[PDB]
This record gives sequence, C-alpha cells and structure tokens, in this order.
Amino acid sequence: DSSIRYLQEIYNSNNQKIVNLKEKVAQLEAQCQEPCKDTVQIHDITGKDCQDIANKGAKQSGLYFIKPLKANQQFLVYCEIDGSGNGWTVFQKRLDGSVDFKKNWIQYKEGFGHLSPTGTTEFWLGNEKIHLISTQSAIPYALRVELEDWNGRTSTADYAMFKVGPEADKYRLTYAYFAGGDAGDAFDGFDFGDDPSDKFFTSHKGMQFSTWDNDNDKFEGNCAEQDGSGWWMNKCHAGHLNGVYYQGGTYSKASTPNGYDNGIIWATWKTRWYSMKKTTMKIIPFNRLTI
Amino acid sequence: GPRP
Amino acid sequence: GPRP
Amino acid sequence: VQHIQLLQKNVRAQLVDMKRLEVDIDIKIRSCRGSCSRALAREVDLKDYEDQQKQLEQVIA
Amino acid sequence: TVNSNIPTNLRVLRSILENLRSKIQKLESDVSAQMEYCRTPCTVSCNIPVVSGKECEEIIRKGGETSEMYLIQPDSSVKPYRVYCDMNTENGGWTVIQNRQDGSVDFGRKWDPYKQGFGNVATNTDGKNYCGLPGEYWLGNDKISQLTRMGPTELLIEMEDWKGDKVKAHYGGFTVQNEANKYQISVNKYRGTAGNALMDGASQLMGENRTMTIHNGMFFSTYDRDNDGWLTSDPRKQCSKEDGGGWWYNRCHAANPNGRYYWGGQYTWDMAKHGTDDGVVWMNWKGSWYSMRKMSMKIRPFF
Ligand SMILES: *[C@@H]1O[C@H](CO[C@@H]2O[C@@H](C)[C@@H](O)[C@@H](O)[C@@H]2O)[C@@H](O[C@@H]2O[C@H](CO)[C@@H](O)[C@H](O)[C@H]2NC(C)=O)[C@H](O)[C@H]1NC(C)=O
Ligand SMILES: [Ca+2]
Ligand SMILES: [Ca+2]
Repeated sequence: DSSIRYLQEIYNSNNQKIVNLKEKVAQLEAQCQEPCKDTVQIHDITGKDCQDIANKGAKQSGLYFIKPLKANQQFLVYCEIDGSGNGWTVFQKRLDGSVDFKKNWIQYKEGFGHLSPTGTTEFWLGNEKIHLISTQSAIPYALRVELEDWNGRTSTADYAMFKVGPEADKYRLTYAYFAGGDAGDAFDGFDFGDDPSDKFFTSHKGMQFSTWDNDNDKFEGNCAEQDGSGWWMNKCHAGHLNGVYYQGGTYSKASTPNGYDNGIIWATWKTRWYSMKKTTMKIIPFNRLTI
Repeated sequence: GPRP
Repeated sequence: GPRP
Repeated sequence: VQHIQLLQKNVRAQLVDMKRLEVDIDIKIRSCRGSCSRALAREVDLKDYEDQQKQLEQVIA
Repeated sequence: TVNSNIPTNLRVLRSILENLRSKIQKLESDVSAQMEYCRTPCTVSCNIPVVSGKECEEIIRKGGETSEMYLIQPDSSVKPYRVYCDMNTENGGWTVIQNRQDGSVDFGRKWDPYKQGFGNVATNTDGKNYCGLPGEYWLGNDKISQLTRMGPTELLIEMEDWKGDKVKAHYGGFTVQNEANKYQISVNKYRGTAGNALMDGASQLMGENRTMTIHNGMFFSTYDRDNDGWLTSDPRKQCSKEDGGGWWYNRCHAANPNGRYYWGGQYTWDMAKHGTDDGVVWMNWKGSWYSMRKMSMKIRPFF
C-alpha cells in the first residue's frame, strides 16, 4: 500500500526542475547587464572646425568635437558634410519651435538647445563659441543662411568674411560684402515704408549682440526684450532668425504682445508678418567656395 | 521691424 | 546588517 | 511504513526555497527593463506561500 | 491500532506539493518569456544639450536650468561623459552619481562595472527629443573620485518610501580616493532627517554593533573583491555577497543604496537570497527590513 513515495517521485521531479530553473535564471542575468542602446553617438574625429574634420577623412553628417586655436577646451558641434569635401559648422537651427529662444546674455553666450546627429533639433551654439571659430587665423569664414517656408520653398543667403567680435565688443556682427543668394540681403536693411529711416535702422552690419538683460541696440528702449529674443539688434531688425516660432507662418499684429513683429522674419524674401518654418545658420572657410 |  |  | 517525517521536512525545505526563488526571479526580471525591449509584467504572490507554510504548522504540532 | 486516522497530512502534503509544481511551471513561463524579449534591447535617443561645463554645477551658472542629461568634461585629460543633472532641488547644480527609482538595473556586479560605470544615465520624455527623466545608474568609481578631488565637494542622499514620505542625508565634505587606495570614502559635516548612517551607523545598535556599521573610512567592495572590515576565513562570509553589490562595507552596513530592489517595501530574511538584510536599506529611518522606492546620490562644489 504505497500511496506515498510517489510524492517523493514528484519531489525529485520538482527539485530537478528547480535546479535547472536557477541555471536558466543565471542565463537570463547575463543578458540583462547592458544599458539601453543610445542612437546618439559622438564621432572620434576632431579638429579646428567641421572643414578641418572633413579634410581628415570624415564623410557623414553628425556630432563632432572641435577645438579652435584660442579656445580653452573642446566643445560639441553639428557638422554638415555633403560628400564634396565641404564641412559646414552649424551654430543656429530652427525646425518646430520646441526650444524657447527668449534667453538671457549668459545663455546666448554659452549656448542653449540640443545637438542631434540627424540634425533635427533646434539649438544656438553660443556667442563665445561662434567668435572662437570665426576669428581663427588668416582664412575668413563664409556665412550661409538657409530658409524654408511652410509651402516647401528654400532660399539661401551668403555672406563673405563673417566675423563675430569678442565679449568686450559685445559680440559684434561684421562682414565684408553680401556674396549673393535668392533670400536677399536683410543684414543691409529693408525699406518697409513706415519711415525713410527704415533702411538705415534695420541694418545688422556692424551691430552688437543684444539680450533682454544686456541692451546694446541703437534704440531708446529694448529691442531684444520687446521681441523676446537674442539678436544683433539695431532699431530693431530686418532679419530676425532667433525670433518667436509662429505656427502656420502668417501672424498678425494682434498675436504680438507689444505690437511689433517678433517672428522668424527675413524681410528681403518674405513679408514683415511671416515666420519661417526652418532656419539654418552655418559657416565654412571661404577658400572652400573656390576653384 | 522698424521703430517710430 | 551587523555581524556579531 | 514511516518515511513521512522526512517528507514534511522535505516540503519545508522546498517552501522556504521556492518563496526565496519567487522573489529572486522577480528581482532578476525587473532588471531587463533597462536592458531589453520590455519587462514581463507580473504581480508577486507572497500570501499564498505564507498561508501554506502556516498550514504545515498545524501538521507538525 | 483501531483508528489509525490521518492521511490528511499526506493529502495536504500532496496539495501543497502539486501547488508548487504549478508555480514552478509559472516561473518557467515567466523566465522563458524574458529570454525572448532580451533578443532585442531597449533604445534611447538622448540628444546632447549645447551647454557644457565641468560638472552639473558649472552648467547652471552658464544657463542650464532644466533637469536632464548633460555632457560634462571635468578635465581636458579625461574623456567627456554623460551625466544626469538636478537643476531644481536646492538651488540646483547637483551631479547625480547614483539613482534608484524602479528596478530596471542590476546592482550586483563585479569590480570592473563599478570601476567604469553601469546602468542608464537618462531616459526619454515622451514626445520630446531630449532625455529629461533620469534612469538607474552608477556613474563609476573612477568618475566619482575625480569628481570629489577637484575641490571641496558636498554629498546629498535623498530617499523615498512606498507611501510618499521624503527624507534627506546631507554631508558637507565628501571625498573618495582612487583605485590605488581601493576607493576609500571620507564623509563629514552631517545634516538632515534620514539619520547619520555613514558616520555614526545604525541607531538601534549599541556598543560595538553600531561601530561595525560605520561607513566612514571604509574601502569599496564588490562580490569578486573582498575589501570590507570583516575578518574571516570562509569565502561565502563576505559583505558584498549576501547583500546588494558594490558598496563601502564594514561589518557590514548601516546603509545599502546599491542593494537589491524589493517591491512594496517590506521584505524578510526568508525572502532574501542568503538570509541577511540586503536591498535598498537605510536603518536610521526605516530599519534593516525595509526597501526604499527611491534612492539618489548627488554631488556639488562647496565653494
Ligand atoms: C550585538 O548584537 C549581538 C547579537 O544580537 C542580535 O542583534 C541584536 C541587535 C538583536 O536584534 C538580537 O535580537 C540579535 O540576537 C548581541 O549578542 C548577545 O550575546 C549574548 C551572549 O552570547 C546573548 O545573550 C544574546 O544572544 C545576544 N543578545 C543580547 C544580550 O541582547 C550583543 O549583545 C550586541 N552587542 C552589544 C555591545 O550590545
Ligand atoms: Ca539702448
Ligand atoms: Ca575583509
């Protein structure tokens, strides 16, 4: 009458199944040691700028470390390589209006926003960084302003001998001449029609950088505070690439808190009351657009 | 833009 | 914890 | 005959091992959430192990 | 014998024995499922912010005032790495070196993973291109030392139970030595509500028992490297084993932030793998047998 000992057979079947289960649990532990795979990767190649990196052997556009001559320590940038050997150094980008561009002097000096390998994030590199890249010895830099509206059209604006001054000069925007492009020369000023002095007071050529906490414009009040941005303000602007992102494009005076256009504008291409969908500011050594 |  |  | 007193000692060794294994597996799964695609959603049953252990306390006494 | 009654003890014996088999099958199905989910790993897209500095403190002075992942470079000689920054808690500028919130990362690893750094720095906030939420990670014993020998550095240990109560453990001076000195910890100037577990030890212990739970002046110990203040001959009788993982152990701990993550909070000796009080433990607040839901360690310059 052995109804028992049969329970020992299942007990031996259980113990054996518990022993091998612990071995399978130990196998599971080994696969759960890795962290989450980050898509964002920094490339190993470094140099003076994105062009110097492109000369070293870099092919794809992504995130790179650069170190200018007079810079204290290296910093991250987004480089654009088109396959022709050209390496653009992007310092400003606008896409969706996710990043707020109403920032102070220190935030515009050091930089704000985010840097993506795909180039789909909004950022301002920082006035201190742009100055160190642009004012490298001998060869000057060429500024390219890429603009895109909500219809799908694209326009470019080129500027020769692009230079940003030091912090002591309040980061002054200086260039030799307007190289060309279908976007037009908005840094020269625009005749809006409101006053015969519009062309003179909307020019950005030889103008100091201005934020809400640091006023350096040719206006009695504060251009950077009224428009809510950091820009080389005059009285006040014709091109306003760091402005408020208006969804759709067309915005009226009623949408503005002050009563003065503050959207991403470029008077030479579109009207005063039109905000751009995409904006890109990138620089390259001027010898690259030669031969 | 411009200021009056 | 403590190991006496 | 006999050979039952060893079995109640045997299941006592398993219930203290399985309850320990239940928590061990629970801790070793939620650890693949920051490693693998997804973690297996599960709820811990400690009451059933404790009530079955209290059930054997009436057996021994 | 006339009334040789009970096979009820055998019927109950069979009922529990068959109940265990169903649970063995249950656990077999749970482990086998995760073996398939682990063919493909989790993915994050943490886009690096433009603003950089030497630590989460230099960033907030430069203008980084949002709590997210930041890329820091303490020194030009050392490679830049990712770290989570607390910009909201107590003026901000806190460099997160340890984080516990869920159970997504194993903290029972070797000497090498603790030396280099394991876990997830930050996870993505939904609908955003940047990683604003922190993850479970140990920064790395090599990264932390430096981050304490660059100048006067303060330590903030924050923890939360499983019902919402918050307490803090703040230390004015915090320095960890290099690998040559087995990452020896030094803490001073205590302030907080959680209880002094590092300098004083456990509150519910008297005499030598409290003294052997002191963390101040102890070496770092992982389950492959015995460096604790526990003199023994048995290989199993170690503090890193039978407990969480890598921590400045003595005999053995009053605080174990790098412990096993127990769900719910309440756990007992029979639930523990070796019988000892492993897990996220801070004895000066809840005792030995309670695991914390949240546990974070963060550092900042003391100017
Ligand atoms: C240090 O603790 C030991 C062990 O006691 C254990 O831990 C305590 C904190 C408490 O949780 C107890 O329930 C645990 O048993 C003490 O060892 C004592 O040893 C004596 C003589 O061998 C014996 O009577 C008891 O087993 C122990 N407990 C006593 C006396 O309360 C020891 O006393 C503690 N050390 C000091 C300095 O108090
Ligand atoms: Ca003025
Ligand atoms: Ca030892």
